[PDB]
Amino acid sequence: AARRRARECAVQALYSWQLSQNDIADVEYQFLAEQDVKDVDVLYFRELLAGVATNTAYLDGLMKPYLSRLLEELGQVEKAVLRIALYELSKRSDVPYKVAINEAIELAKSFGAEDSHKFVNGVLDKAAPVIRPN
RNA sequence: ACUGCUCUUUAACAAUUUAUCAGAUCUGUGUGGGUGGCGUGUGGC
Repeated sequence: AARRRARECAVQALYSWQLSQNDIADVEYQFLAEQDVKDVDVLYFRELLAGVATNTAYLDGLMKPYLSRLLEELGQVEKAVLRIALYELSKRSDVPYKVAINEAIELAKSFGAEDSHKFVNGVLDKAAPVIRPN
């Protein structure tokens, strides 16, 4: 509940920067000093903000075609949760396929449009050939 | 050291009972506008 609830708090900073176009350092400083968030472990916050590496844009380019909803109309909350759900095993692979998938779908279940997690899980079929440690 | 192991492919609708044949006017800035109340005292006649 310390590394688990970590991601459901850094998705906030991710979306925040995405709307603000600031630096990730700015948004992380403001998020931490904004509310004392202990559901995230500080180092896992550091890892999730390192989850703004260029490869993240890359995991947007791979799963681009087989998206049941187009890129230039997807919700920013969906953009962030998608980046995280694909990055869970881009390099980190802290937990295997099912664990990280369920993590992304549930700990971000309370942010979508009542159905978004369905289609993000459905696009996760295109996530298979890059999430190899099944 | 010893919770976590895919939930399966982005919204799921309101308007609704006679009656219809759709069926004259865009003027101002002519003109003025832009000491006193009371008390008391003093005198006078």
